[PDB]
Amino acid sequence: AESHWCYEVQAESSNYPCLVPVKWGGNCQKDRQSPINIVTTKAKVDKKLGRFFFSGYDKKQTWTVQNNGHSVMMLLENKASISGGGLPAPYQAKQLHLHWSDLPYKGSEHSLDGEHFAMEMHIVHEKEKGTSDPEDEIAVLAFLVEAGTQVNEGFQPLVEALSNIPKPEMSTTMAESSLLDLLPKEEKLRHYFRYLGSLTTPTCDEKVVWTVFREPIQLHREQILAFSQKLYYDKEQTVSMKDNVRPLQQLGQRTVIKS
Ligand SMILES: NCc1ccc(S(N)(=O)=O)cc1
Ligand SMILES: [Zn+2]
Repeated sequence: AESHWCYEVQAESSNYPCLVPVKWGGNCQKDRQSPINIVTTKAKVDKKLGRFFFSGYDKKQTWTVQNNGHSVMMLLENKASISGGGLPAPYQAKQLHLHWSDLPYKGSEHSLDGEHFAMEMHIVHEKEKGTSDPEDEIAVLAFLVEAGTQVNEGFQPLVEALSNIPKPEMSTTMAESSLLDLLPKEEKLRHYFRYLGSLTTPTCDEKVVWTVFREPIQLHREQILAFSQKLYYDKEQTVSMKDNVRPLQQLGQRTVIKS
């Protein structure tokens, strides 16, 4: 640890030294890492990957959202959970965050068939374990965001909040909203890809069961741009928050499956 981890854009846009992704520590240099490219036609169908059950996702709340220095993060505080989805247990929702750029063809961490989307939203959940840490301790739901001209009304509480948390360690309260307001129609979430991997920031622990849904969220270009326009990596506000994306990792001998 000669300096704090950063994204490539941070090193490029500031003179202050920081560790770019290819130099990250902890478990980041191991071999079941994320994100990956998914060749959709090569992922095998597994019949056991059934529909998800969301609990607490329809409920209107006033979520707390904060700039943690490398993303914007809603604190979910177990107020929601998931089961199904071919998962081994229910998982409790901890936080929701995003990764983005300011060009429509980049911003996502994963790629489908070599295409990056304009953003990627991660909902982070924790395993309800039994008595017998594991490979699937964390379930992250990943949604790709496609830029367009459709105004997503569901996103507007989040987008309006961004103005209030431009600097790291700032928090605010969003207007009344549900998690489903942020997602595609539930019927469209039957198609997803599944693999085992890591967290995409240090320490990059290899304890994540990944789900990447095929159906993108549609967001207006300018709702996407609001992220890089309103947020900063630093209190000095010298580097607009964008390209908070880990580069693609090698699948190696792992297998990707789909519903
Ligand atoms: N702060 C721990 C943490 C949680 C979630 C991720 S991610 N990008 O979903 O893989 C990374 C780090
Ligand atoms: Zn993430």
